[PDB]
Amino acid sequence: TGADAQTIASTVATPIEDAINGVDNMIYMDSTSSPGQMKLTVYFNIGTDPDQAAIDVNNRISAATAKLPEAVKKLGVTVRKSSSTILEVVSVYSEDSSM
Amino acid sequence: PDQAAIDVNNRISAATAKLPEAVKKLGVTVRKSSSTILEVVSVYSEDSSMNDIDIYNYVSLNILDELKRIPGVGDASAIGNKNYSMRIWLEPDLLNKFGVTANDVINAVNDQNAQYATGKIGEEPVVNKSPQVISITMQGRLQTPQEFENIILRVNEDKSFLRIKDVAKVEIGAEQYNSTGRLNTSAAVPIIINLQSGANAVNTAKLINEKMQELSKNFPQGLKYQIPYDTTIFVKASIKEVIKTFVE
Amino acid sequence: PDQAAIDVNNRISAATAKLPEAVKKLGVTVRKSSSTILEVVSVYSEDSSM
Amino acid sequence: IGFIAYLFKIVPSSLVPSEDQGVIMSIINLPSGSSIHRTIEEVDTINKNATQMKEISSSVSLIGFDLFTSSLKENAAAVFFILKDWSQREASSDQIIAQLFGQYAADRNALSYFLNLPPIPGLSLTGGFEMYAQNKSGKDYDAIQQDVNKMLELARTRKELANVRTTLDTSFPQYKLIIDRDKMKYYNLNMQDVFNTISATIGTYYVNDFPMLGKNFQVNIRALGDFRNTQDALKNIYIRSSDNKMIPLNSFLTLVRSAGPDDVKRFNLFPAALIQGDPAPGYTSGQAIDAIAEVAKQSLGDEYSIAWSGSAYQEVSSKGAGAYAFVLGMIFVFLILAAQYERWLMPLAVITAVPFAVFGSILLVALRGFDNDIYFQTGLLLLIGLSAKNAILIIEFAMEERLKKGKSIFEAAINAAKLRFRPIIMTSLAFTFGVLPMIFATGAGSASRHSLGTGLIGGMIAASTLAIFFVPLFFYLLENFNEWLDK
Amino acid sequence: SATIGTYYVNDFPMLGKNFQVNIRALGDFRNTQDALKNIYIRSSDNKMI
Amino acid sequence: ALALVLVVMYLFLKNFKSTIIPMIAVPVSLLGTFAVLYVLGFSINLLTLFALVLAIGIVVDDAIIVVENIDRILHEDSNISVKDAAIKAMNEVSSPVISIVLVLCAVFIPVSFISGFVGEIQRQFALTLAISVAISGFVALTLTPSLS
Ligand SMILES: CC1(C)S[C@H]([C@H](NC(=O)[C@H](N)c2ccccc2)C(=O)O)N[C@H]1C(=O)O
Repeated sequence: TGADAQTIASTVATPIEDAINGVDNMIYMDSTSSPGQMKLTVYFNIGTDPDQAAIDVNNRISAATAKLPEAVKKLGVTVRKSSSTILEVVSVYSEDSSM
Repeated sequence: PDQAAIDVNNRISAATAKLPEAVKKLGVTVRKSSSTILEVVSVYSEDSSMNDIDIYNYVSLNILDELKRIPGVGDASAIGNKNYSMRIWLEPDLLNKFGVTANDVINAVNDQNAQYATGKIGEEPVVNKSPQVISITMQGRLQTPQEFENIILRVNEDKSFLRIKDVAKVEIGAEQYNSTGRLNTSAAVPIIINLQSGANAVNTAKLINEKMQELSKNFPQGLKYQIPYDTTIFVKASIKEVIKTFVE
Repeated sequence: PDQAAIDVNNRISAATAKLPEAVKKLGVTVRKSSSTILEVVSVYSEDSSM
Repeated sequence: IGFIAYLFKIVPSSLVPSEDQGVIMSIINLPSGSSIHRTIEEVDTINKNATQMKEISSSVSLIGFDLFTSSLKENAAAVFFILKDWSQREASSDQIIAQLFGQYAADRNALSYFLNLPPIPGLSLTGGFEMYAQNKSGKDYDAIQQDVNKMLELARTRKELANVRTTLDTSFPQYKLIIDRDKMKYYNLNMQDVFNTISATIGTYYVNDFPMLGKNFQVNIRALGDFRNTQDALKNIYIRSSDNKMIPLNSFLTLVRSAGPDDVKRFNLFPAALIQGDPAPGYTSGQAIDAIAEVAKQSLGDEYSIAWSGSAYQEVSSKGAGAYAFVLGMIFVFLILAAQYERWLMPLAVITAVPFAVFGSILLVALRGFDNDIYFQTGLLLLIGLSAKNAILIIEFAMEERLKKGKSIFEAAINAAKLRFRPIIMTSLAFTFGVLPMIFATGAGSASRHSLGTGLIGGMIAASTLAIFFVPLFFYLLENFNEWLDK
Repeated sequence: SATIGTYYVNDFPMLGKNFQVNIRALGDFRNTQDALKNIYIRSSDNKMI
Repeated sequence: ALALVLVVMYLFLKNFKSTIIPMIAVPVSLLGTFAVLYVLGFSINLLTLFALVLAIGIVVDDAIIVVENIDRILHEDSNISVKDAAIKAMNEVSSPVISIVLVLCAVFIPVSFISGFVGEIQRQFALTLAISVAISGFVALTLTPSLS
């Protein structure tokens, strides 16, 4: 939090991106840095089992957590499978101004 | 081969906390590698226009990353370990004169060569709204040796700033000067590839050759890759011998 | 049990934030477990010196 | 057959038909750096006008989130305008989109793009390449985009490339903090400490977690926004010296107006910019990929490098597998009908029956104006096979007449065709009429229904109207040739 | 560890990557057994030992 | 389509009892397709559903070709009984039908080998069609003549 994309790309994205490199069945990696947030989506060869891809990425990342700045470590790194799609969107709304 | 890695990794994570801090900062790596050399690729400057420190760096950044990605490569490592590092060569006779310990240099560099967090201007919640949200950016990591030299250890009260330049010499050298590599008689960087467990050597060997051909097209003038030691060569050769025997 | 373990570890990893910091620092451990006790071995000093 | 290839060339090749999903996504981006309050006002103006239109029943909005470049940008905001049921609204999504575009066509505070939701999620309808220009020399992102805008100008000259665009934007306002390290040190201040003060006052500092409702929640410290809004915010912030002296931040720190990239992108472990492009309507997707690669290598420096993502990646890394498989499939079909007829030459007659079906399908789509979509291709698989089935039967029955009943080569080709007349008519009649509702289908999935349907109807009609007369002619020729060989 | 050995303090930006900073002494000063005598540490009472 | 087939079965074959045979056969030839689609990783999605519409075609054609040819032979000879007629016609068409199922599947499997996102889309359609031709053809071989 509170870091510019250039800082987050050099300080956070670069260490993580390097560790995940070489993970099996990985075709390419893409990372975008925005102030305060780093999003890095690994892309894997078609037919790779998601559960196996996720666990590998997680392994490699937990080795490079320590290199990361402390503020980032305090909040930690989230690894998820993004293969999912949106079934539906449910918007809870305050019709009134009471919430 | 893959579940073993997961199991080894899962069990190591609890141990990783217990490990010494320096070890954990450098990281601990669990890779499914046999540790038996599939092949050694030698990238060398024929022109001699590139010094060994530079050649190593080119093959780390441009070639090694690509070879690690290739399917069937557990790990590809160049032997020299001469990756760039800013090296601050302390001289203990100048440190002793200016009354500075090594530790005061270590503390100074950590504090003055880091990038920290600076927030945005105009962000909400603000009562008096502003037209724009502007983000403060900072550069706190020095990129040059002349900048590293100017890190300030102490203010000498004449407002003279004792700096690294005074107690030490800074240069961009290499992280480890321990090992080198040679091809024939000349110097080269050796990239040793270990096969991932459970993968075909012949297929991986052919893939590494084809990636290297593609990479070679972009090589800076004066760079040749040779792969002198390849294990699969014998295997493929014996396949050809038995094919000839079949015809005969 | 091996694939079940992967799916638990992956789900925990996704919920990094929900966890409090102190648990993160120590780490969370996901390991296959079995409650069956095949046997209990008891080692004793006949001498009782130990 | 020549006409088939003329028709195949004139019909546009499009991946999947654009379809009304009922939602009219709207991306609104204000100028770079715009505060959320400006963006919210704009969203509000956009949505009350939309309320006026009957078709748009409700509207969901996501202020501060840029849909295109997933990220939280205050200037950006997306307003999805939910439409009414297909059966309740006469106007199509496209018509409503035009009305929205027309009202906002005038220059205003924001720029709005109105689009229908992607037909198939996770897939670009375009044949566009995504190319990442990785920088191996360490040049700064601002320098990177001046290099890439040059790539862009060369790209727009080339014919194959169309709509070439880049994601990188260095336009966003930024403040550069200049640190006088001479003063900071002299003031006996440590650099980490002077940034902890900035992180607490100007930005948000998360010290520790507090318990609430059974779930730990963050404790954060930031200053009243009245103080943060102005550039001289720095002057009210103070840091203690090691000599216990309050020293204002503005002394050793200066904020300078600057422009820089809000979103920094690194691809494959290298700093990168993303170039998206579309193929030229005439040119193929593969040709476009090759063209941009050439442009990139000359315009960009040797220090740059080019990598591919998504569809482009697969095309570059393609083993030509489909081609080998198709050749094998044909050879297998050849042989399996050779076995049935016990003649090497005879299965050629069956393979000749196939282009009549394919001709009906591509003719009708051309008249309709429908493109060569995936639906059309899948239609073909059925058409081909149905045509083949009919042909296999006509040929087999003909063989029987020639052999078992000793009929003449000419008489056999008349008898077989007439025996097989009725089954072909019956099946075609039932199926064509059965899939005729597709042509007239309205509602969700309508474009897809129409596309599959138009090809099917045309092919089925052709196979029953034309193929049946022709297949005996092929058989007649082959049987005559076999007899000639016997002589 | 910073005069006989190399101490990795932090990372410095070069070529779009992060490279280590290592503080080690000049070679001649770590070349002998009595290397230890050249090196000096300050105490709590600010006197070099 | 099922009703339209009945209309063609009724007008062309001039029998009302002949309509029952498609009615029993076509659902069986689609339920079978579903069962295989379950065994294989295939799910019901928009693209498979579109394929099912195409599949209707293969199934209807197979029933129509068999019934009609039996009726044709049953009308060619007054002396021939329905069961003899069925055997005759089946002997005539059994070999083509097996060849039809092999040829057709040879047409569809290469579509599955197409690489890229468009081949994944195309394979969902193709494989479903190939399943349909096989299940339909087995039914045409066994169930349809018996009902006839
Ligand atoms: C970023 C997206 C992946 S989300 C958007 C679209 N989203 C939806 O259709 C959501 N179900 C939705 C969001 C807001 C309002 C109504 C629907 C989709 O996923 O295709 N299209 C994409 C896009 O806009 O680039």
